[PDB]
Amino acid sequence: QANTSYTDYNVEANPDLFPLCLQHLNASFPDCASGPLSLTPVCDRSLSPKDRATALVSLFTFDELVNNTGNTGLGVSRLGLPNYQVWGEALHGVGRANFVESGNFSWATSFPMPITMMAALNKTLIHQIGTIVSTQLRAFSNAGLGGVDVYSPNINTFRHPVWGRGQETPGEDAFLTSVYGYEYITALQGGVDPETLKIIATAKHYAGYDIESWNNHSRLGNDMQITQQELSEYYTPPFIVASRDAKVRSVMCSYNAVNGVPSCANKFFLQTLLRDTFEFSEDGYVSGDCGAVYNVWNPHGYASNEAAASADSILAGTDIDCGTSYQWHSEDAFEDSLVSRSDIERGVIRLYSNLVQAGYFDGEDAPYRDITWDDVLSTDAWNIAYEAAVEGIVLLKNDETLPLSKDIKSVAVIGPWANVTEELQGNYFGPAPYLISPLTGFRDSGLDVHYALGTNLTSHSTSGFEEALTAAKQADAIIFAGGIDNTIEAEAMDRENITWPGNQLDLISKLSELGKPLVVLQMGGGQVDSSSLKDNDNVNALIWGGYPGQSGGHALADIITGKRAPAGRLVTTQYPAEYAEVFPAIDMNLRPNETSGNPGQTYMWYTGTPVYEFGHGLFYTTFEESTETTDAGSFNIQTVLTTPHSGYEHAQQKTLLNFTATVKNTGERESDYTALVYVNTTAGPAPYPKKWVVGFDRLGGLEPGDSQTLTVPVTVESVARTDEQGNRVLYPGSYELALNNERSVVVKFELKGEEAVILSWPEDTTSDFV
Amino acid sequence: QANTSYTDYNVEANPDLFPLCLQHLNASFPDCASGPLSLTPVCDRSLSPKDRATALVSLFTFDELVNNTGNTGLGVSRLGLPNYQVWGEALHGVGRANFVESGNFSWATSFPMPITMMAALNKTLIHQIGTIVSTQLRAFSNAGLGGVDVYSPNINTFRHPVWGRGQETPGEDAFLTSVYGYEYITALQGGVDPETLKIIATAKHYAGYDIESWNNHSRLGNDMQITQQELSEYYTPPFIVASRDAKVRSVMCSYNAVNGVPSCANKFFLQTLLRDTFEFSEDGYVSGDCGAVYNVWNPHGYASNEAAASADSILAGTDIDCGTSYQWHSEDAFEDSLVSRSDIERGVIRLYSNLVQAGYFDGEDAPYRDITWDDVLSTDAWNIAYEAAVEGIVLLKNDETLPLSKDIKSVAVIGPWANVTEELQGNYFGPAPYLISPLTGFRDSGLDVHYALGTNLTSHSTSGFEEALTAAKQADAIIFAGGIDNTIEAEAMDRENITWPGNQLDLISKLSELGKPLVVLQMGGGQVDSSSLKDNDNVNALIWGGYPGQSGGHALADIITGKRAPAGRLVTTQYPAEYAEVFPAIDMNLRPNETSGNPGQTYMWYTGTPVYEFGHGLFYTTFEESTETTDAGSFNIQTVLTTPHSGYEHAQQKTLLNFTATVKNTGERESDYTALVYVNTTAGPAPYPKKWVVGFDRLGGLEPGDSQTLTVPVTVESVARTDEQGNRVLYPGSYELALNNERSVVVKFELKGEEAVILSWPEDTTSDF
Ligand SMILES: *[C@@H]1O[C@H](CO)[C@@H](O[C@@H]2O[C@H](CO)[C@@H](O[C@@H]3O[C@H](CO[C@H]4O[C@H](CO[C@H]5O[C@H](CO)[C@@H](O)[C@H](O)[C@@H]5O[C@H]5O[C@H](CO)[C@@H](O)[C@H](O)[C@@H]5O)[C@@H](O)[C@H](O[C@H]5O[C@H](CO)[C@@H](O)[C@H](O)[C@@H]5O)[C@@H]4O)[C@@H](O)[C@H](O[C@H]4O[C@H](CO)[C@@H](O)[C@H](O)[C@@H]4O[C@H]4O[C@H](CO)[C@@H](O)[C@H](O)[C@@H]4O)[C@@H]3O)[C@H](O)[C@H]2NC(C)=O)[C@H](O)[C@H]1NC(C)=O
Ligand SMILES: *[C@@H]1O[C@H](CO)[C@@H](O[C@@H]2O[C@H](CO)[C@@H](O)[C@H](O)[C@H]2NC(C)=O)[C@H](O)[C@H]1NC(C)=O
Ligand SMILES: *[C@@H]1O[C@H](CO)[C@@H](O)[C@H](O)[C@H]1NC(C)=O
Ligand SMILES: *[C@@H]1O[C@H](CO)[C@@H](O)[C@H](O)[C@H]1NC(C)=O
Ligand SMILES: *[C@@H]1O[C@H](CO)[C@@H](O)[C@H](O)[C@H]1NC(C)=O
Ligand SMILES: *[C@@H]1O[C@H](CO)[C@@H](O)[C@H](O)[C@H]1NC(C)=O
Ligand SMILES: *[C@@H]1O[C@H](CO)[C@@H](O)[C@H](O)[C@H]1NC(C)=O
Ligand SMILES: *[C@@H]1O[C@H](CO)[C@@H](O)[C@H](O)[C@H]1NC(C)=O
Ligand SMILES: *[C@@H]1O[C@H](CO)[C@@H](O)[C@H](O)[C@H]1NC(C)=O
Ligand SMILES: *[C@@H]1O[C@H](CO)[C@@H](O)[C@H](O)[C@H]1NC(C)=O
Ligand SMILES: *[C@@H]1O[C@H](CO)[C@@H](O)[C@H](O)[C@H]1NC(C)=O
Ligand SMILES: *[C@@H]1O[C@H](CO)[C@@H](O)[C@H](O)[C@H]1NC(C)=O
Ligand SMILES: *[C@@H]1O[C@H](CO)[C@@H](O)[C@H](O)[C@H]1NC(C)=O
Ligand SMILES: *[C@@H]1O[C@H](CO)[C@@H](O)[C@H](O)[C@H]1NC(C)=O
Ligand SMILES: *[C@@H]1O[C@H](CO)[C@@H](O)[C@H](O)[C@H]1NC(C)=O
Ligand SMILES: *[C@@H]1O[C@H](CO)[C@@H](O)[C@H](O)[C@H]1NC(C)=O
Ligand SMILES: *[C@@H]1O[C@H](CO)[C@@H](O)[C@H](O)[C@H]1NC(C)=O
Ligand SMILES: *[C@@H]1O[C@H](CO)[C@@H](O)[C@H](O)[C@H]1NC(C)=O
Ligand SMILES: *[C@@H]1O[C@H](CO)[C@@H](O)[C@H](O)[C@H]1NC(C)=O
Ligand SMILES: *[C@@H]1O[C@H](CO)[C@@H](O)[C@H](O)[C@H]1NC(C)=O
Repeated sequence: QANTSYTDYNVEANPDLFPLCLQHLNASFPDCASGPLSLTPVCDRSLSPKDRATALVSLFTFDELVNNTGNTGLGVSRLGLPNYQVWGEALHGVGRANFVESGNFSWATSFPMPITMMAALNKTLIHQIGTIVSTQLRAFSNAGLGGVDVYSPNINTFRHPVWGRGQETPGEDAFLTSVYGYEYITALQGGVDPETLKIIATAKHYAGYDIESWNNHSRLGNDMQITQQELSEYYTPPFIVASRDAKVRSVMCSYNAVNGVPSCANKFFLQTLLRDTFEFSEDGYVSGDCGAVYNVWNPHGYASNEAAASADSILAGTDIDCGTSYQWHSEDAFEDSLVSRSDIERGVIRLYSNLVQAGYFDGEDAPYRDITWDDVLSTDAWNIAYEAAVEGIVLLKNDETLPLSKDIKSVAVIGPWANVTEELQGNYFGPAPYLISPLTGFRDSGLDVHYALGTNLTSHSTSGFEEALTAAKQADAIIFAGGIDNTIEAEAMDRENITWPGNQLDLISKLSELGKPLVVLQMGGGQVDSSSLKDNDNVNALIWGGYPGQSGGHALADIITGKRAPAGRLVTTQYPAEYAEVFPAIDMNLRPNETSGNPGQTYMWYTGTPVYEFGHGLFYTTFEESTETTDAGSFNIQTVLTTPHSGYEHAQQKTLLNFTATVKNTGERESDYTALVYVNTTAGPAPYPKKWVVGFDRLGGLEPGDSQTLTVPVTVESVARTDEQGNRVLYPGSYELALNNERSVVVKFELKGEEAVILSWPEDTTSDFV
Repeated sequence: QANTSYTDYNVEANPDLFPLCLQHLNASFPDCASGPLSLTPVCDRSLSPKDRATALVSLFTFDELVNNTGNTGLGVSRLGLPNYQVWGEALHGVGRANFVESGNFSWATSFPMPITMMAALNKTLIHQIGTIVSTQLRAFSNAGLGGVDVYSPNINTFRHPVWGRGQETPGEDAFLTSVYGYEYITALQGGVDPETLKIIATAKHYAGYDIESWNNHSRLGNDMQITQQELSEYYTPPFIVASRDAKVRSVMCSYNAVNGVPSCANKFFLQTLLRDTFEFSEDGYVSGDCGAVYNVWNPHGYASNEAAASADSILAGTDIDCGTSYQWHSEDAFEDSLVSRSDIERGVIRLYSNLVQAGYFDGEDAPYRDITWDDVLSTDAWNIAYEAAVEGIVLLKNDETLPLSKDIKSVAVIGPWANVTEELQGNYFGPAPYLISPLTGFRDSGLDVHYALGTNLTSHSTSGFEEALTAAKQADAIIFAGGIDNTIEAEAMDRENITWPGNQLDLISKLSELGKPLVVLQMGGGQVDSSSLKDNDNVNALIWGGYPGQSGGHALADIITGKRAPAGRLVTTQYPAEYAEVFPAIDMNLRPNETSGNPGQTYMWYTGTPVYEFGHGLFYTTFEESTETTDAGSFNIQTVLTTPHSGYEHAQQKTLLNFTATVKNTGERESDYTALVYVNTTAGPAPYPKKWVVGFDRLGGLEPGDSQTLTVPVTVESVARTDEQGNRVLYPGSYELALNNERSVVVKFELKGEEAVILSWPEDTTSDF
């Protein structure tokens, strides 16, 4: 929109936002002691948030209202209503506060990227970080340096491995992504629909958004063809969970179209589904992605101008425009009879319902108003970012090499990922209090370190090889830190392949033939084809370290030297190179279609051979896994569904059966243990998924000898499939619960009865209406 | 459904309900101090109503749930949750309580029917009557004799004059019907979205329902074709006001289909309009009219069986089935996977959200739990039934004959409405504490009475004629009491004509030839063609008495003797009889169409010549009417909508300007004065309405020589029209506010600027899918 020359947003993946949208605002709180509003209903603490918000907007002139239909809410000086910035970010720590150059509020804790947080498979870990981010976010708010709402979390799934933003997500599995959303949102908002909101959270991006730019398919003009079945079974569950169970107070609509219609002008998505089917809060508000309302016009061409795009987005259910479409066109839209003042007011009343519920009109004694810089120091000082990295690092391969022998007194650190700063933080990060590179990790672990760059991330020169080989000879063992970073994968930048970049592999190879202990760190969010490192016996060890944040190097060093043990596991498939070549990344169809070239997408449908599988992880010890009841027997569907469901809003929310096992440490070392429980079945229509996650746990501190019992509730909804109309359906038949990919322990069960619908999928009568 | 032989419900207008549906239930309160629920969250006053109802429904087995999806909620004995009857009535007093044979709770105050109540043009009276009914209803509830929800009020409009149930409505105008609704509902529920619901009210019948059976066109199979424009402009505004302004907790969906879809299976009506456009409470429930859900299958044929009809109605938004469709066919629907459990629980949670907010779970100490029979006696003592009748009686013709001259000491009371009991009460009525005939009216008034039946209401016989004529001659003045009653107009029974029944006119005529003073009383809800009474100069006076309730007699006599002066006005048109002959009554098109024979419907569109007019009424006195400013001047549409609207949810709720007159009693008798304020315009699209009510009021006790300020807020929204797509639009152009039908006072104003939309009307994507 603010382009200075012709820009084709069918190909360009970054909008040109006007400065008003990008303007950071100085936060203050309205005054209900003596300001113009003190004697009005908005300051009456005995009325609902909706009545108080409604009374507030009633005072505005139209000009003042429109100034507050955008993310950069300019306020109303006349009523002592401050400017308010809706655009906050908390992907993995405070992301978009008004950071001071130095001193107080110059940094906030930078936790690992979500792709790495999820790998820990510790639902409590995700919760605890949210609580920490939530507190730091409040410290910034209370020093007038931020809002009380953030555009987090990303609960899209890493469907296709090229996605430049898959690093922001809890991986390719809807079940794990759902649980991520629930724990983070409940942590951000300060409880399950609680009396006072701590921080207003925002599930993004709703929906069908999992491509930036692959082969010039710009997110801003993408129209994704998705079946009601896959929309229901895959693309929306995390949103259903955020909306229905986490009681998320906000949803951001995506840039893309789905079945002809941009998300933010999509009645079916916003009204029929989110509002009429997923029980989105009565007072909840929808925010456009920055520029998304403009995109309904340019380049989707769903609306013929920015005034019609504004009208179509408001009438569909987009409450706040991240952008300048509402602010600069909602007046045109009104004068052209495209919307009513009441339409434009609906979005603002909803926003301020949430701010009232966050104590915004309640003065200095309100909840959370007492949080200071000292709470950022104290919460950071817990070093949960270190802990998070230590739990989330994944061992893909090991032959006794790790941990490092008593013998190894010196070690050669090599590769483009050894000497790094902000590479640790992935994206949507704020200034961190420090950044410990892997190099600085090993120096601090007290081994003699010999550094050599060797190669740059995307180099074809051998210039650096000589110096690296000679450093590797000096030393007792080789740590090679390579992979990808945001120079390869970022927002507006999908990968065009899923292979290691440059000549990093060529260098790892030469280091293999030196009879030296060779450890490879594969870093980045997306997965790279490590097939060559798999079937090469001289590469001893392989670690996926994702994006491990402010203390990543202490974490990686401490895993390697065995000061801590790894238990993390992959939360995406590592596909072979050819996967990214054989069918287009903008084909949303998950089910294998031989005619098209689609081998089926995600662990659930893929009919080729992963290099490393979704769920794959290793430990510095061995586990004996087994169970009391290895056939939990039959259950009647009509019986399960027709008993009381005391404690649950929905019958299908109940535990169908526990998955139980015993897990004994039968190896050298103390360690944590992670489990991912899958189901598979021939129940329901063909085709059939291979398996699908229905739970996960992390057991802690298993000394050798020690046993702990793993207990994973399989809920009724978790084993239901989905029909051709999108209804979630319990089908009768034969089911197996398998522990990890090796199927350590198998509990079988039969669903007896007739089919039952547990969620009715509304018909889409609006998308293609004439 | 419960028919013992074939019944064609396309012609038969009464459903055959199974007894479970018709069963009265012994009301009681769950025990949150001691019962099974005491330990559960439904008994926790920290939580919202929705969280409590939800927790409650979470304890049920499916079977128990399914048993509580119909009006006759059989309860859950396992949790000590009593049976609960959703089917209460309070059209114009307590109507479906478990009345006892005699003693305490054997009657309730029976007010005049709504059609007369409205003719008073006293919105305060409508509110006070509703507060009394609310108090009496809670007295019945506290005694274990009724629920805390009622299927009231009827805010359909008396669109066509043959309608059997127009008697139940505030007449043919959408504005008056809106205000009636707002005042009755806010009175029933005990405020505007109050902390504790007094009585849950139910706006009916939504929507497009204003025919029973005319020409064998049965309400149960009628598929009415309505334009989005007229659906938005005429047929839904009272429901908009009930939902958005009064905050009604319940809405009844109608028996009929509109544009191919039964209302209780109408997603457009229940979700897109009522829930997504009209701001219906997020805890509000939709009740089906008794049988309506069955009717989706038989005879509409929208569903192909009663399980499918049940599924289709739950998924549209019909929460509670008055009937046995849900109770007996929900399981078949669930097992044939037409609905989830969760779909079936949605409706019951909504109902129980409302019962939680009515204090149903909060024990003996909650608000309204202390009301007793004592409170029925005192509210009835106030005699608002009598006041209401006095304010609602409409004087049509008069030549000074009325009031009755001090001379006249004896009177011949004649006609079929003279000696009556339950005719005073119209329909949907419980037992009265007493019923005062017109005949009893005159005996009590002190005059000597000469009663003669003359003729029966519907009669081909001259048998009683001579006896009546004798009574007349042997007396100073003749009072004829005639018209229609619920033997002509009732539920399931439209009229087939709009003319006086039998030979009442033939007899009235002969009574006029005796040159004694002759006063005529046209009774009933429907108007009846009195052109022959107008033109007959020997008919001194003509009164419309409607259905004046328990004290109708004392009201009519006190008006006629002059112990009280009338002020009421018709709230329907009195059409010529040909009106019911030229076009089919099933045509919903309000605008005149010359190709179809449609002269236009109601005062707003009627091209013909009413016998008497919507708003017509006379006083026992004369009035001088004037205003300082006859040109209010110019208002810019954009200016009016772009300023603050402090105190109002929507900008359009703001007063555009006050219509403002001076009214002086220039006659010999004290009177109340009633004003209807009409707008007419050349703005917006063609055709143009003749006019439409934007306001009304009634001023009290104007003694002769006294003057009073008439001040009627004219709201921005009340002068907005409606485009071809159904949008509510303020149009720029020329406007005039006229006082009463003679336009005693005309105030001009002009709307300048561009067309603004004040209500975006959603597109119907689901009806034709
Ligand atoms: C899965 O993930 C889990 C979640 O992350 C993980 O559990 C956590 O493990 C970590 C790492 O081992 C623990 O971290 C230590 O915590 C010590 C302080 O502990 C006390 O406070 C904690 C935080 O409490 C807040 O959050 C709770 C959880 O939501 C709330 O319920 C609390 O009310 C509280 O909230 C407050 O703040 C919030 C955010 O600001 C805010 O929302 C809220 O309103 C309120 O203001 C508690 O969690 C903890 O509770 C544990 O222990 C108690 C008993 O003490 C039990 O009753 C509990 O059940 C629970 O088990 C405590 O109350 C820190 O002292 C410690 O830091 C020191 O050591 C680290 C090394 O790790 C150093 O880097 C650091 O600098 C510190 O060193 C300094 O002090 C030491 C003193 O020993 C000294 O040696 C040194 O010289 C130096 O001076 C560390 O951060 C964390 O406590 C665990 N929390 C929870 C809840 O689980 C779990 O292990 C993982 N499990 C698996 C299977 O992987
Ligand atoms: C509103 O209605 C009145 C009728 O009450 C209209 O009055 C007519 O006006 C024209 C020109 O002003 C006169 O020549 C006619 O004699 C009037 N007719 C009658 C029957 O009074 C008036 O035009 C209408 N106003 C608008 C703005 O449409
Ligand atoms: C910006 O790009 C658009 C095409 O998306 C083009 O229509 C417009 O002219 C460009 N604006 C400027 C100022 O170059
Ligand atoms: C915020 O405050 C700073 C420091 O006083 C000031 O310089 C700046 O202009 C203010 N920002 C805005 C957007 O007004
Ligand atoms: C709206 O915002 C603009 C700046 O973008 C400002 O100049 C203007 O004063 C504001 N309008 C009103 C009426 O406050
Ligand atoms: C910075 O925060 C600290 C809390 O550790 C506080 O002592 C100090 O006053 C703050 N400094 C300023 C200049 O606000
Ligand atoms: C490592 O990176 C830093 C920071 O970008 C750089 O200044 C330094 O020269 C690099 N080299 C070594 C050997 O650390
Ligand atoms: C790596 O990149 C840096 C920055 O461009 C460059 O100066 C350096 O020489 C490169 N090193 C090698 C070994 O190519
Ligand atoms: C499979 O691919 C072919 C060609 O792309 C397509 O016509 C067919 O409909 C696809 N099947 C499905 C289930 O989409
Ligand atoms: C499942 O396990 C939980 C946790 O121990 C237990 O409370 C519950 O009774 C078990 N439910 C079933 C269905 O076995
Ligand atoms: C599930 O998969 C296992 C192996 O993964 C297979 O042997 C078994 O037959 C499958 N069970 C069902 C119910 O499909
Ligand atoms: C009742 O009427 C219906 C149709 O209206 C008919 O199908 C049914 O057979 C009748 N039932 C009995 C017992 O006659
Ligand atoms: C209501 O109570 C009466 C008197 O005890 C009893 O005869 C009657 O059966 C009860 N009604 C029901 C429907 O159980
Ligand atoms: C449902 O209602 C029937 C009466 O129509 C009754 O026999 C039965 O007890 C009820 N079922 C349950 C589970 O309460
Ligand atoms: C109505 O139906 C009856 C039989 O039910 C029939 O005899 C009569 O002719 C019909 N009447 C009209 C006015 O169409
Ligand atoms: C009837 O109501 C009166 C009101 O005063 C009360 O005293 C009396 O106790 C009641 N009678 C019965 C039998 O409840
Ligand atoms: C009025 O009619 C009733 C029967 O409806 C009769 O018992 C009563 O005596 C009548 N009164 C007179 C005065 O005829
Ligand atoms: C009027 O009807 C009643 C009851 O049917 C009957 O007693 C009486 O004979 C009728 N009277 C006349 C005058 O027709
Ligand atoms: C007028 O009536 C005729 C006759 O049925 C019909 O064809 C036409 O659609 C009607 N016109 C309008 C404007 O409704
Ligand atoms: C209109 O009249 C009301 C009637 O009481 C008065 O209070 C109000 O201030 C007046 N407002 C305007 C805009 O004339």
